[PDB]
Amino acid sequence: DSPVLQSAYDPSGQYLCYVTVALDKQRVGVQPTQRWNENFLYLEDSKLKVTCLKWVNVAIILGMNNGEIWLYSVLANEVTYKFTTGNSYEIKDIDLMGNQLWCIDSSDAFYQFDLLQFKLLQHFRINNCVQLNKLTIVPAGDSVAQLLVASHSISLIDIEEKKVVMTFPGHVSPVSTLQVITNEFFISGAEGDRFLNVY
Amino acid sequence: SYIAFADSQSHFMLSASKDRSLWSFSLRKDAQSQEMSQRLHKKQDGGRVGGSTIKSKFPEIVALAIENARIGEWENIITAHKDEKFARTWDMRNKRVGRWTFDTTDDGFVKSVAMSQ
Amino acid sequence: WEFDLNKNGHVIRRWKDQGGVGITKIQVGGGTTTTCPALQISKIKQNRWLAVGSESGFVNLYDRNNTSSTPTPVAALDQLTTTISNLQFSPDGQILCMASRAVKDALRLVHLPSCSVFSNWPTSGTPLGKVTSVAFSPSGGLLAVGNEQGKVRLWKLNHY
Amino acid sequence: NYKDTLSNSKLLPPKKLDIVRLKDANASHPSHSAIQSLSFHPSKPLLLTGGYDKTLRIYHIDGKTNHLVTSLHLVGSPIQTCTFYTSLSNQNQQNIFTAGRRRYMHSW
Amino acid sequence: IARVLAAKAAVSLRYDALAEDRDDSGDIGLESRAKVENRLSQLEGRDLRTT
Amino acid sequence: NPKAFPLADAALTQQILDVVQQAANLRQLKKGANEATKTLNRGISEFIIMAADCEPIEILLHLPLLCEDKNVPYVFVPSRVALGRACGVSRPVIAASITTNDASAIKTQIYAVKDKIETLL
Amino acid sequence: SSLSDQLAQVASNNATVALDRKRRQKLHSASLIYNSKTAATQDYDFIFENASKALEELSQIEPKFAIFSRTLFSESSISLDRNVQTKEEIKDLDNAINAYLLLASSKWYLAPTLHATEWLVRRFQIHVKNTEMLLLSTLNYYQTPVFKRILSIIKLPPLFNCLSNFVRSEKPPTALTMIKLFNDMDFLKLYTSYLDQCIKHNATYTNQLLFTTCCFINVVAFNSNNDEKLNQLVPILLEISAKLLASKSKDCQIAAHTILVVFATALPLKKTIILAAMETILSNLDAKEAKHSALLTICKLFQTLKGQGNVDQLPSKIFKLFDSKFDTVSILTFLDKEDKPVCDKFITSYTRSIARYDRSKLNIILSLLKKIRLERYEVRLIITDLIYLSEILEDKSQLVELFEYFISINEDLVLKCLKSLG
Amino acid sequence: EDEEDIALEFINGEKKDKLVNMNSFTSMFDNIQNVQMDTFFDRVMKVLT
RNA sequence: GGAUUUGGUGGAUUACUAGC
Repeated sequence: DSPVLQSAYDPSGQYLCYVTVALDKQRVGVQPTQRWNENFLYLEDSKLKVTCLKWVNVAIILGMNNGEIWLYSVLANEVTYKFTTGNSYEIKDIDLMGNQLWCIDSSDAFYQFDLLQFKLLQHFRINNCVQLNKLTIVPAGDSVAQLLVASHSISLIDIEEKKVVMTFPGHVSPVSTLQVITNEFFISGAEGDRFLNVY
Repeated sequence: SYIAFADSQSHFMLSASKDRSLWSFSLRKDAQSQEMSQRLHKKQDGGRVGGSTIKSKFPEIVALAIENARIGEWENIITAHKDEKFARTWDMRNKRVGRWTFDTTDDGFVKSVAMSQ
Repeated sequence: WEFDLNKNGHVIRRWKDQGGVGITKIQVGGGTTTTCPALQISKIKQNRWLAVGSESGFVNLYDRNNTSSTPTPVAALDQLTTTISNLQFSPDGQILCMASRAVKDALRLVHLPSCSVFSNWPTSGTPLGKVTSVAFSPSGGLLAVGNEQGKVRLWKLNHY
Repeated sequence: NYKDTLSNSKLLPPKKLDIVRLKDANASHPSHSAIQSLSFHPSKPLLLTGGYDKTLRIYHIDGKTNHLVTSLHLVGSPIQTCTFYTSLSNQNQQNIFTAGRRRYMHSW
Repeated sequence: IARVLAAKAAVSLRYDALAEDRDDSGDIGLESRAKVENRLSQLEGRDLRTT
Repeated sequence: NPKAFPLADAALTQQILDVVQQAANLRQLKKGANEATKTLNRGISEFIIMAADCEPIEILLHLPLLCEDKNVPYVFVPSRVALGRACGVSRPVIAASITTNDASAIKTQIYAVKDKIETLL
Repeated sequence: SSLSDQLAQVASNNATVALDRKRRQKLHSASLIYNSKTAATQDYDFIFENASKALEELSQIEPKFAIFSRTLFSESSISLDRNVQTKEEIKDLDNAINAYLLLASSKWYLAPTLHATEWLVRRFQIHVKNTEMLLLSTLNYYQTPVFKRILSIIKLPPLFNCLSNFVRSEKPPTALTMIKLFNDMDFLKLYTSYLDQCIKHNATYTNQLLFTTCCFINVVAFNSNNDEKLNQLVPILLEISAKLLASKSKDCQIAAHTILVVFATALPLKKTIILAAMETILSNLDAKEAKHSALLTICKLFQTLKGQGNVDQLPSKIFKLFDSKFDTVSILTFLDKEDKPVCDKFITSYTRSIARYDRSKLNIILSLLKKIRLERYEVRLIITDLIYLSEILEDKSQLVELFEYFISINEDLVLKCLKSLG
Repeated sequence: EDEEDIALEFINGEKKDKLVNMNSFTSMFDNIQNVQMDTFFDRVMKVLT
């Protein structure tokens, strides 16, 4: 294993944000990849843990086990605002386009958020999705008309029609990465697997 | 996660799942199906076993091997566990964990388990 | 002996450990100390506890908040039968750990202020060996114990 | 349930102790002598070990990996005791003091 | 109780015999009598036979 | 504690316990008043030690009276708990005794201490 | 099951059928006055003659016994056999026997009861049929010479198996085995009904209660180490006290008070249970002696509290009840006595309770604080609320004086509270 | 200042109490008879204290 | 926390088509 629990480059690739455990408390730090920062956000609760980390174009969205989402400004070294869903289930994945923000809970519940308005727009659950370890929203135009979900297999869902569109045969193990390389071509990877499927 | 045929006949099956469980399932009659126990035998040396006081179920079985040439005389089974450096034994007749634990001795995870006839 | 280092180390108080003989170590707890150093002046706090080790294994506890030439000990712990080699209090001063390097697993945790030794832990199977060093995290309730075999074993107190 | 949730209470139970073992600090880099002294950093998540191996081994205790930050061997300087130090006024100042059965002491 | 009583008897006696200013009250005997009665009560309370 | 007499000063109380703890290590030490009383009956006791803080003190005040009769040195120490821990036991002790053993490895010290005790007497 | 096992069940069912001479010798031989040989020599009427006189002496001591002369100790009861009756008739007979044992519970020391009960044993065979009822009445007499005789002539039920050793034994049942019988969960359920019947009937007496509370307490001590079984002792044993507190007899109320205190120290419990506990404690609190015992208890129940709100104010209804049953002058007298127990957090909850609800009572708070040293947090929180009062309430000579008292003692902490609040 | 200072202050303020063991109320059976129950409760408190 | 012994019950010890 590695000390770094989770890490993520910024879209420009010039800064890397990483989380590590100090004693029993997780600390979040950012470093300049291109070239030291001694400042880390310290999670005051041992129970609290980061499940998801996402850069924003200049805050990083951190989903916790607690069931709430954290918008963190690196310079102020403080969390600007706290997105909290009604439930307490841990957030499993997070994705963004501009103001749009979509997250998933251990209850398999979808939620839509607006960064500008600071509001929960909608929440719903689609049948035939027992587990959901990955959320990815397809880059179509400037609006989110479809979303890709995978737990062990992969499923495509429509937001307005709120039902699945197409299902792919995924890996035996849980899906770990679900990036969309191009249009009609997205890569999939799973925990403890040597193989990546292009679908 | 894994399945195996216990005997030359179709009487008893060996099954493992992600719930950290190994079961004996009988096609012939459901009532015959039973779950093997994970109560550990007392070691021969006489020292205390090293493990958590809270009883926890053994990790998932990636691989399993069966033989019946020597059923009833000692352990006839090997299983491999995820992210784990030794192999545990089972006795189909006793339906209980064996008294032998088998290590790779090279700081590597177990990936393959096999039996001589 | 009590010396005031801010007044040229002049003796300010003298008293004897009741039943004291073959004393080995002394420690204070409940405030700032080497194990629980402060980060600023305002954080400075006084220790409310004091333990006195001995070769016999007796550990006499004294309530510092409550002065006499002869103070009575609140409790006289005697679970360990060997010389006390490590005496240390939790950063909050709620727990006292007494250890001896003479015999194996000679480690005991004492609840304060009850002065009652915990029973569930340590156990026969708890690996401690020749205990020779003990450390408490300033925060997080982590415990490190070193042995003559060079192994430092770590534990976490779920209360903290 | 007639038992109070101990999570809310900051006073630990008198007789029952809730403790869990974690990975050993010295597993990453074993020590060839006993552990004479141990010390936790006032702020940082670091552990120091010293002994008659004459080596000052420092470990980053995370509880899961506990990798070794750095090591310092002091030839002819047995380590009977070692400790961290931070100036109470200057938080930036950090120093390490180690000593043994010698008429000298080392500061780092 | 014979062993225990004899031990307390010596304690009471050495007070009776040698005390320079003994009060004729028997207080040391009374408190000693209390201890042995407590010793008897717990001792007789024990039952060898399994219940 | 006027009855306890002579009572060793602070200085002497170190050495008396120092011989006691070693004599315990060599199984040369008898602890308890009656056992000390028993030793005096045989005249095998080099000298007797007593705790002045015992209450009621009279229970040990019979030991001196034998020692004068048998010409045995005796002394009082202030603290009983110190005596008991010095003896090497988990209980307070009021009285202790040392055998006459000229072959003991701690021999010279025992003669040394009583030379002060007789001097203190 | 083997034929013998089913056959054995038949034997137990027809134990009192009085089948032949050999059985009838055993049934009649059982006695509480006379030995076996003489007992077999006697007839029913001679037994009835003595019992009838025995009841009359009891009637003089206590009138309620005279009722049983009409139903159990009647002349025509001699011809009444239980084996011939139907179930509807038996329960009515049983119920009458149940009541008689309750009244006889407190007069076992008196000789006439032992003679009067002989008729019940000989005529209706209470010892074999109403075996449990008889023992539950005579448990506190375990060391008495009567009790050992009970064991000899009777077959222990399953729950009383601990006493099997001492049946027909020279030594009486020892103190320890009483605890062992009580440790069993089922027996407490059985006795729970028995004490429940006495409370309804006002038949309880001091020897029972003091024997119960003192056995019930010992169950806690034996079972202190293991938390889970203590948790099982809460749904039953606390229910006992609530019933005892409901009894108008002061004897029962204090008996409950001894029970509550030991549980809390043994097992920390919710403030909600504690707040409910005092409220029931205070609901039926009339006697002076219980009033003294209750106030000690109420402090202890808070002494065990070690959670947020440990010193928070009592609720409004809770505050009103306490002052009505304990005037302020009463607690001042409570605070005056030097041997007072620790009540720092109870008083702290009280001072805040006064602070929130009563404007007149502030000047007593000053006296209350002087009498008892409050711990520095209890001081801090009291300082904290009093700061709000100044902002909200009009400034008063007492109110500033309460500040001035805090000015005199620990000046720095007063500024700290002011610094944090204003 | 900080809240955790207040918390640690609360911790240090708390003081010891005499815990109840198995053999604390066993002698109660000994003096069990012809005793006023108020005295019984007072003596139970004594043992508790 | 470890070890020894033991009581009881549950499922099989015959190939799974409903009860009375």
